[PDB]
Amino acid sequence: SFFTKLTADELWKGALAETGAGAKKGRGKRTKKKKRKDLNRGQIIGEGRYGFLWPGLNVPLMKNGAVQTIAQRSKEEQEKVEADMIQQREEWDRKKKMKVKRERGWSGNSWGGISLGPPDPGPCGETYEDFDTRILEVRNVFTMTAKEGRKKSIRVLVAVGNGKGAAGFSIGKATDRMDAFRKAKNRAVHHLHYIERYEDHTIFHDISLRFKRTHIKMKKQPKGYGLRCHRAIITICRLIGIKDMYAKVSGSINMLSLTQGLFRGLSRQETHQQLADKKGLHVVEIREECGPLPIVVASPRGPLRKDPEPEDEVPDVKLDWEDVKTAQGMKRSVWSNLKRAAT
Amino acid sequence: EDSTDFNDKILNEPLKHSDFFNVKELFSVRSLFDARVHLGHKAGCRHRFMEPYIFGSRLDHDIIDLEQTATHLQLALNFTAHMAYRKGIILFISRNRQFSYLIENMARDCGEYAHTRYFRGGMLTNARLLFGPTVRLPDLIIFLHTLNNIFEPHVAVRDAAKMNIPTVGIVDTNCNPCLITYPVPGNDDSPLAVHLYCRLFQTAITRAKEKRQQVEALYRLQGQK
Amino acid sequence: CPICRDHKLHVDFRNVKLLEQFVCAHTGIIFYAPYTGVCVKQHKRLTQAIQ
Amino acid sequence: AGSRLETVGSIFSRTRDLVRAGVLKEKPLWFDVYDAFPPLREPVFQRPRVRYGKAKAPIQDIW
Amino acid sequence: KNRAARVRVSKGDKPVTYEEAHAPHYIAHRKGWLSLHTGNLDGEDHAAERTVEDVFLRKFMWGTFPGCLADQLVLKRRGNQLEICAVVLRQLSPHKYYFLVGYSETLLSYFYKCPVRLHLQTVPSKVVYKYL
RNA sequence: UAUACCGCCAUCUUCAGCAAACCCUGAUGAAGGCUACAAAGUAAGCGCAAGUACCCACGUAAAGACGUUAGGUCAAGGUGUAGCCC
RNA sequence: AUAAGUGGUUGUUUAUAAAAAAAUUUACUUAA
Ligand SMILES: C[NH+](C)c1cc(NC(=O)CNC(C)(C)C)c(O)c2c1C[C@H]1C[C@H]3[C@H]([NH+](C)C)C(O)=C(C(N)=O)C(=O)[C@@]3(O)C(O)=C1C2=O
Ligand SMILES: [K+]
Ligand SMILES: [Mg+2]
Ligand SMILES: [Mg+2]
Ligand SMILES: [Mg+2]
Ligand SMILES: [Mg+2]
Ligand SMILES: [Mg+2]
Ligand SMILES: [Mg+2]
Ligand SMILES: [Mg+2]
Ligand SMILES: [Mg+2]
Ligand SMILES: [Mg+2]
Ligand SMILES: [Mg+2]
Repeated sequence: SFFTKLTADELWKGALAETGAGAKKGRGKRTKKKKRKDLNRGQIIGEGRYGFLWPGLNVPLMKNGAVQTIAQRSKEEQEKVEADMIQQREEWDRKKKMKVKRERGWSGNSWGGISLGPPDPGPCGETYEDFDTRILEVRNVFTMTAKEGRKKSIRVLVAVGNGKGAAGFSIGKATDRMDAFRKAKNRAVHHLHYIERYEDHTIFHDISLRFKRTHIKMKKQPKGYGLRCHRAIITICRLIGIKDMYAKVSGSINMLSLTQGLFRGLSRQETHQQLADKKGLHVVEIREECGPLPIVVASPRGPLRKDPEPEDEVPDVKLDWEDVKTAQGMKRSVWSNLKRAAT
Repeated sequence: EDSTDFNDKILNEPLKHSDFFNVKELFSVRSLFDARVHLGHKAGCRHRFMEPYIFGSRLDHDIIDLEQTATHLQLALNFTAHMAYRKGIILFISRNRQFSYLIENMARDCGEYAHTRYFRGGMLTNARLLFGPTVRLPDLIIFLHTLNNIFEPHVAVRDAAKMNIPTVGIVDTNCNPCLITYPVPGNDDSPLAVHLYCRLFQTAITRAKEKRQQVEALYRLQGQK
Repeated sequence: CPICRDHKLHVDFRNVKLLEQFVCAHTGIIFYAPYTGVCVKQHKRLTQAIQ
Repeated sequence: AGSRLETVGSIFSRTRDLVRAGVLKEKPLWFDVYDAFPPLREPVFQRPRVRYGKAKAPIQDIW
Repeated sequence: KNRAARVRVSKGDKPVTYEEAHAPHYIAHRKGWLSLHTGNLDGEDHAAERTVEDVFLRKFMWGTFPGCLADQLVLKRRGNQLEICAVVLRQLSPHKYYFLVGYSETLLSYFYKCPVRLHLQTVPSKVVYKYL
């Protein structure tokens, strides 16, 4: 019957079954998902199966300054038109079966390390194209509600940084991943630290910090050493601009305590000039590659002092057993100093 | 080249003098003392961050050191005048309901702004949504009382710091001055003290706003010749 | 590997620029093969070239 | 942009550092006035602690 | 919960027209009838034949002006006449619109044995009443 | 095959809540955001409400979100998947 | 201040994409 035929909108809504009890509470567990096809896509008004040519609709109205009459394509000619239509559809479908190469982060199926591009441009023309954004952690967190039940939210941790000392991080909570990436990405640029770097490649001193239950032991290294540190630290270091450093994470390795502790330790990094000013004495660098050449890296801009700081023969510093363990060739881990790709 | 002349004659010139607006003449230790600015709260109310500024306890009543109040008060007035001269938006924030009328009047008289009312959440950290995307936020905030009506720091003190807005603040012995850019230790309860601060910040602002006019008239004379 | 995906990259002792890329600019050391990813074959040829 | 980390450094240090980095393109209106006439104590956030044990307040009684 | 001819709320991003935005309990209150004839008046005949004609024409027009209609047809009848008032879009060639007006009018007049007219009203975009 | 669905409904509902977008709090955890002599929330939309129908400002209708019960209905019609085609 | 026992089994989060169709002759009748 002609009168039982419905519209494409009504037909796809039923066929796709996007709504229903299956969607809710993950009751339906059929990963295979059909997609709506617009079947009007390649359709031309006036073009039909019989191949008639209607002047003013399917073909041009006037030919050689004269009004065309009703004409019908030849059988052999109509075959080509129908055959060509099949080809375009196939090639149109071909485009949508091509798999796009998603550049992978820490792992193939991991969101950590993946880049979210620059933060969205601000309201009043504020622009953030200098900054990069890498994901640090995606987690489906749940709460219970009286009506629905298990309600999923996405907690996302991102870090932003221009690679010139300015960097931050923020958490984003939303029901949709893409809405949490936005919130986390855009909120981070309003919470930027400035991380002082020694020679714009490493840190000034070595940092030993404990944030809650996470321990981070960071070591200043020379050039070429590279970033030999936890995969989340290398990411954040690339966003800060540190290029050569070592860090070992002990205790708990919660991504969020590791981040909040990494940025805290780096924020308390005392500079060489800040030191010279605090002690009021020259800070002299001794490099083994330069013999006893006394390289003065920072001097007190204010008044210089005259009393040699008392040199305590025995330093009352609390050493770390692992440091001394390795120093004395007692640590024999079959995992330390392994050949790894350049970071 | 107009940038060099405009910047030097207007913005850079006043910043080269120790007291470009002569605000030190506006107050004296005798004037502060006569306004009871040295009277603090009792010793059981004291904040430990306000100790550097307390001269002592006179029968368990903290006496604020007016010698440091004067040095701090000058620094706070100097900043205010330089900001008023630079066409900065100055907001006066208080919640002491006894002086809300006084502080609102004073703000209108010097052509500036006052928020003496319940501070709604996000006025500063969420202003482009509460006002409009092109709203201009204050460049300076003057707290005449830094505690809200439950004896805790006004939320704006923290929100000003989050928005990178310098603040001037009268900090009594029970107040928290860690985040205030220019704390001025002094009594914030006595009407004499509150009248004095309003008189001083009004003058400093007024005087600074005239001088900004009385140094662009010289620009006009210099422009002709 | 980097070398074996571009035929126009000839690891010769004459191609000094290419050789420089595979040596530290700070310590003067030839990277290990896992560092850059060049197969065992090419890394040895490279090593000879460097020397 | 700006940094709303009111607990890390001060408005000066944060601003100063963001200008150096290139985030803040324009020095805020108050920056030059602060730089010329800085306050006696830099406004850095500190958490008030309790005095345990023998720690007492250095405030003396005026006699 | 009632469902008939309600567009559900969604997420504040769904463009809906004044017609679509109103539920059946608003049909004589905030909106009118998409057809007007005398069949459904007390004492009148042929409500059925009018109704079959109106279901066909809406279908006829939807497939005859594919992708052009920007709202629902307004069907009118005065004596022997039939008026089809479409709101269409402005993407098709006016040559094609004139072809289709002349075509539809002619074909429908021979099908329903009456004078049939077709009044187009073009709009740039579909008029949005509300973002549900 | 209603446990793939549209369509049209039951049910709480003789409900008042669902909320995008922000901001803040929790050491940047799941989460949380209340005081009017106010102490961090602003919220567009959708319900409720208002309006309209019936003989009124009353009453009765109607309305009544988001969700809950894989609740009902492939036998209203249409339809994804699977099957039948002497 | 009475007494109110029980309920086979089972169950959830693997990742983005887009079209257009269209425009040469802007006014006669006429004749060889
Ligand atoms: C075997 N049980 C788990 C079951 C299975 C199906 N269907 C299938 O698994 C079908 N599987 C195929 C697709 C054929 C491979 C089912 O479809 C159902 C149910 C449960 C029933 C229970 C029904 C019950 N009464 C009417 C017998 C009832 O009162 C309730 C209730 N909530 O109170 C129901 O949920 C019930 O009506 C219902 O809907 C069932 C199913 O839907
Ligand atoms: K079926
Ligand atoms: Mg009902
Ligand atoms: Mg069902
Ligand atoms: Mg159903
Ligand atoms: Mg089952
Ligand atoms: Mg009523
Ligand atoms: Mg009812
Ligand atoms: Mg109502
Ligand atoms: Mg069922
Ligand atoms: Mg039993
Ligand atoms: Mg049980």
